[PDB]
Amino acid sequence: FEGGQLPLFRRIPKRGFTNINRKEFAIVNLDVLNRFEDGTEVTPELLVETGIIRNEKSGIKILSNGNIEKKLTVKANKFSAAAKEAIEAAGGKTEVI
Amino acid sequence: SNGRDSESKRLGAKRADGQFVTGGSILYRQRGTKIYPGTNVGRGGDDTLFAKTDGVVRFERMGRDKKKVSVYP
Amino acid sequence: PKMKTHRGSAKRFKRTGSGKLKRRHGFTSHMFANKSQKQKRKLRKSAMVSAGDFKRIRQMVAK
RNA sequence: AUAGCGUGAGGAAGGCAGACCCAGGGAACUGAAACAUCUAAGUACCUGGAGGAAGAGAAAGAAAAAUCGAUUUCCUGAGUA
RNA sequence: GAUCCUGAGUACGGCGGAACACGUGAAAUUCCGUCGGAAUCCGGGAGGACCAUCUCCCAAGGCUAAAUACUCCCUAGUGAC
RNA sequence: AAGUAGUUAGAGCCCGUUAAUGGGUGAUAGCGUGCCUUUUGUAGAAUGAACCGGCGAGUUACGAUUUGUUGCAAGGUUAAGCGGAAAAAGCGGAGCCGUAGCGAAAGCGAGUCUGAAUAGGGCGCAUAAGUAACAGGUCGUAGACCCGAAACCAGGUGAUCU
RNA sequence: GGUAGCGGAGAAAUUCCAAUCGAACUUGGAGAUAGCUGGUUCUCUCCGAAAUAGCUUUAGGGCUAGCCUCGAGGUAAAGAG
RNA sequence: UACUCGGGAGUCAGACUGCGAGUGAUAAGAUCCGUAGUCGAAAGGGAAACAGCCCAGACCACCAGUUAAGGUCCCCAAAUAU
RNA sequence: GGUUCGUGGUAGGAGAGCGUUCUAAGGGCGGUGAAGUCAGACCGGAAGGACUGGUGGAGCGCUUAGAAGUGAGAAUGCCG
RNA sequence: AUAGGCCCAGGCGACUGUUUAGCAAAAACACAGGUCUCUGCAAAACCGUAAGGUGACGUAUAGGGGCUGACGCCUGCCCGG
RNA sequence: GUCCUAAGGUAGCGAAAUUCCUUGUCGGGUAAGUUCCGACCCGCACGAAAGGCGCAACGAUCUGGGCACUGUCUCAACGAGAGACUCGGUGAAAUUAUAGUACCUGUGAAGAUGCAGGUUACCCGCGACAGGACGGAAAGACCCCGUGGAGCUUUACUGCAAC
RNA sequence: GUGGGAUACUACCCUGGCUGUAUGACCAUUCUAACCCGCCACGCUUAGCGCGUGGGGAGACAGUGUCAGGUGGGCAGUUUGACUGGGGCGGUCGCCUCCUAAAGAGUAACGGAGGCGCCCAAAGGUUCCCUCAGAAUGGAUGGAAAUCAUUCGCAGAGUGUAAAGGCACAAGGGAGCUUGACUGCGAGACUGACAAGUCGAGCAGGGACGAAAGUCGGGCUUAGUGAUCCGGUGGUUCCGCAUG
Ligand SMILES: [K+]
Ligand SMILES: [K+]
Ligand SMILES: [K+]
Ligand SMILES: [K+]
Ligand SMILES: [K+]
Ligand SMILES: [K+]
Ligand SMILES: [K+]
Ligand SMILES: [K+]
Ligand SMILES: [Mg+2]
Ligand SMILES: [Mg+2]
Ligand SMILES: [Mg+2]
Ligand SMILES: [Mg+2]
Ligand SMILES: [Mg+2]
Ligand SMILES: [Mg+2]
Ligand SMILES: [Mg+2]
Ligand SMILES: [Mg+2]
Ligand SMILES: [Mg+2]
Ligand SMILES: [Mg+2]
Ligand SMILES: [Mg+2]
Ligand SMILES: [Mg+2]
Ligand SMILES: [Mg+2]
Ligand SMILES: [Mg+2]
Ligand SMILES: [Mg+2]
Ligand SMILES: [Mg+2]
Ligand SMILES: [Mg+2]
Ligand SMILES: [Mg+2]
Ligand SMILES: [Mg+2]
Ligand SMILES: [Mg+2]
Ligand SMILES: [Mg+2]
Ligand SMILES: [Mg+2]
Ligand SMILES: [Mg+2]
Ligand SMILES: [Mg+2]
Ligand SMILES: [Mg+2]
Ligand SMILES: [Mg+2]
Ligand SMILES: [Mg+2]
Ligand SMILES: [Mg+2]
Ligand SMILES: [Mg+2]
Ligand SMILES: [Mg+2]
Ligand SMILES: [Mg+2]
Ligand SMILES: [Mg+2]
Ligand SMILES: [Mg+2]
Ligand SMILES: [Mg+2]
Ligand SMILES: [Mg+2]
Ligand SMILES: [Mg+2]
Ligand SMILES: [Mg+2]
Ligand SMILES: [Mg+2]
Ligand SMILES: [Mg+2]
Ligand SMILES: [Mg+2]
Ligand SMILES: [Mg+2]
Ligand SMILES: [Mg+2]
Ligand SMILES: [Mg+2]
Repeated sequence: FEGGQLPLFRRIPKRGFTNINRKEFAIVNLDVLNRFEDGTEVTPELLVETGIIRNEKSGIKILSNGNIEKKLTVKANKFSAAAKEAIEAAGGKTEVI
Repeated sequence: SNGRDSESKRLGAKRADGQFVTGGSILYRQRGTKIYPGTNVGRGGDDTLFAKTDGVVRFERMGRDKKKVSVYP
Repeated sequence: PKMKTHRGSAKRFKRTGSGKLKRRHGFTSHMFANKSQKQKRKLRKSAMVSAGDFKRIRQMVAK
């Protein structure tokens, strides 16, 4: 309240809409994936069992924030281009679930 | 009958001679060219004198009845 | 009980990663003939809620 | 012939615990820094029915590339949509 | 599985109102009043206007404990009352 | 002999203490217009209180935010509930917060949106500490600090007065 | 004995309806609401304002800023004379 | 000292005096701005008494001293001073 | 423990404490006299705390923590 | 002891009566009288959701409402709103 | 004669329960008459059922004058009784910050018992008066304010019954 | 031949008019069996209620329900501004310009003066060119003053419009070419409670003028304007409540 002066929110406009089929994905980085011995297989179930993840919100997504040092096969719902590149460059491989 | 005025426009100078000034800074607000634009200085649509490069303000005389302002690094 | 969120504020603000609040400019409905294009290309952008106003409204849109 | 009248066999009537619930009917003060939509509120109050609980309830359902299997109550979802 | 049955003046629709968080709003769903007014198994409903497809389900009939709410009361007891 | 009534100086008189540069009284001398409230400003000829005694006003629940403390730490924590002494553990990880942001959204992602742009700029990251609980401060919903309207509405009682 | 308050009765005055009448009394919603006045209880220590701008169906109210306090910060030490 | 961030406020009736201007009547303890001061929120000494003027800022005690404004015949401390 | 600068203050901010009721624990006094009350010339920088004596005639302090119906001189306050 | 002061003139209201219990007794109300108007009887008008009633156990020489306010002489023009 | 009108006020009455100017003017009444009676008519702004004009009787009506009567008065005096006053009994109240509660002049929140400076003043009461204590009572009823309220009105707004 | 078109007659049409049929609305009159009767006779029944039975009367009207329009202070809930040398009247309320305003900025009053709520398709952009007012004379209509020649003339003019500032090395006047009165933005500054307002070099795109330099994101500058909410229009590699 501002004394009958028009409030800030009433002097500016509404914006947008909430989508109903919105998909938000659990965000995994590369730094975590150094925890595993090379040549093994990473999965959603494994990442939950290890407590890295609790909520598979609408899926998993692996982002290239950081670095890996280790060869790995990874499988998830969506990857970023850069993280795919880094995984391959370490000799890893990628599957899309 | 009477009793209305307008909001004052904060004219005059805004940086001093000897004062370093970053580019784009406003140096003298005015109506008309009460101060002409000089070196490294422009004049806006509303006659404001602003600096164009980083430098040091200097007020300088033109011929007798006129003045300018310049910016020298 | 729990605090009710101010919904007219929720529909027009937005948070950042610093916890600040983003808004849209507000002379942008119906009189654009009387507004220079320099003015409009800026009003179509966003803005940050100021500190004085944030100090007032933060507890309405804490969530 | 029915109405009506009479007799007999059953049954009810009324009360409360200023509580809890189901329905019928249903305000305004107040708030919105006036105010009329709106709110307060289906609240207070009236009335009727009850029962130890009532109401609801065994999908003409909830959902979605996967299915679950009657209702109710609690935590969350969420002060979200 | 020849045949037959499967809740009709309802189900829906129009008008007017109400309840659903949802103020007629694009307004699904449920209910009331009044007008109209279905198919009924190659049938009918719902999936938030609506259409098709898909999926799930059989209304307009009824019963149903437990978990929930309360305490005029009884017994034994408690209180950084 | 006037004097917000005491105070400071102080004789004289009278007592003798939690014994200490003590007590009670006070001729006389100096100075000095109560308390509270509200006020620019009140001794106030502004308000309130006769006096005395008792009672009598920022509190609790839930939520937000911040500070401090403690525990664990890119993790932290469980709610209902089972269990049980109206306990304590154990169980319970469903969910909540944070760890990634940007965008109306699709979506992309240490980038993203705008935009024709690889440009610049906004927000972010770079520039990494949160979380649970306690306590303090404050805010919100609730009577919310205490007292106080004239009035409004609903159910009833009343024509023994008039 | 009858007429009872969204009412009744009035040779009519706003007259009367139990010492109450421009709308009785009582009880409840109800701790109505009150930007209004009044009041708000123990001690010391440190710091210490304002009575301004702007907007306000606003003017004895409020909101932001200016002014106070507490804490933590950061240095190409920026303050003051 | 300043600035920045954050927690917490209160304030939005101001008064006189001197200086500069308005309105006013070159009146007002008027009114309205600007400026500086005091009061507010400031006791104390002086203006008889006196918010707002002059001097001047009280932590406490002391039967110590020097000073300001203002004063030195008596009330009344200090010169019946040159 | 020292040196320097300071130590008037309303609204108001910040801090440290006094005291009351109750609780837990520890440890105590109290019929050879508790709380309470009355009087005193004691103590502490303050809120406040002891001691002595009288009256009373059965419960109460201290310490460290904790929790609050926490401290009145005014409300044309309420009751007596 | 108890037991009318009278007269002249004037305004207002004809009168007797009623009225603000508890400041106004009046020139205010009512009044008889005039006038308009409505009403065919399950009258109109009124009370009440409706039933049911008053009206009225009446019937246009009656009933309701409005205005005027005894009596005398009179009551004029305007139907644009 | 002319404009406007829907049509322009008829009778009767008239400084009026209506007349501002206005104590209008003239007359009467009075020593003297803003009141009174009667007439006039520039009716600010009478007027015909918001009835006009008039009128016997009526009236705790209003108004002016007169006769009588009188302590209404000039201008007060006496008396009686009830309080008041003293004695005895009984025994409240409003009010109240504490009070050893003077006057003048001044200062002061601009009107002082209480401040200053001067002037008066022995202590305690009783009966009487009421200048002050901005005396008591009653949170001013005037005034203003409150985005307060009630009651009433209407061609304010939105509605509701009823037709 | 006329004419847009030819005439005879034939058929299919169209435009109306009348008869006849068949359908289908509105309105009126009648009937009666719904409904109604505060009419009679009888019965329940010692009943002026009610109901039933039989007549008589109205009769598809009335009444009742649902929907709809109108009238509607009969009743109701509410509204009915602020500043202000008390309130009120009068005036004012937003924006620009001067003075006040005390030589930075800012700075009040029911303080003194005026303007605005537009206009311009050239009154913009560029490139090029030049320069005003007024006076002195000389001159035919023609004059105090039209137009012309010479001289003087820093502006005594003009600057779309109020005023202030500024402008003659144009920002004043003509001409040509044009549409930068563009799109994306914008380091940085001004101002500033917030909202907003103001200036902005420069980067990119694609252009205008000009040989070029370079200027051009409206006008010499400063006013010419109004939030959200709600609607409308156009556009869109956005969403689209199981999928399309
Ligand atoms: K049941
Ligand atoms: K609906
Ligand atoms: K289904
Ligand atoms: K960027
Ligand atoms: K009573
Ligand atoms: K004792
Ligand atoms: K006359
Ligand atoms: K007196
Ligand atoms: Mg407003
Ligand atoms: Mg411009
Ligand atoms: Mg309100
Ligand atoms: Mg359906
Ligand atoms: Mg409907
Ligand atoms: Mg609803
Ligand atoms: Mg229907
Ligand atoms: Mg669907
Ligand atoms: Mg006094
Ligand atoms: Mg008093
Ligand atoms: Mg007391
Ligand atoms: Mg009764
Ligand atoms: Mg009246
Ligand atoms: Mg309530
Ligand atoms: Mg109350
Ligand atoms: Mg200090
Ligand atoms: Mg003054
Ligand atoms: Mg001054
Ligand atoms: Mg004050
Ligand atoms: Mg002083
Ligand atoms: Mg003195
Ligand atoms: Mg004082
Ligand atoms: Mg000091
Ligand atoms: Mg000395
Ligand atoms: Mg001496
Ligand atoms: Mg201090
Ligand atoms: Mg208490
Ligand atoms: Mg009479
Ligand atoms: Mg009376
Ligand atoms: Mg009387
Ligand atoms: Mg009559
Ligand atoms: Mg009837
Ligand atoms: Mg009459
Ligand atoms: Mg008289
Ligand atoms: Mg007539
Ligand atoms: Mg009489
Ligand atoms: Mg006496
Ligand atoms: Mg008062
Ligand atoms: Mg009304
Ligand atoms: Mg209301
Ligand atoms: Mg006002
Ligand atoms: Mg200046
Ligand atoms: Mg779909």
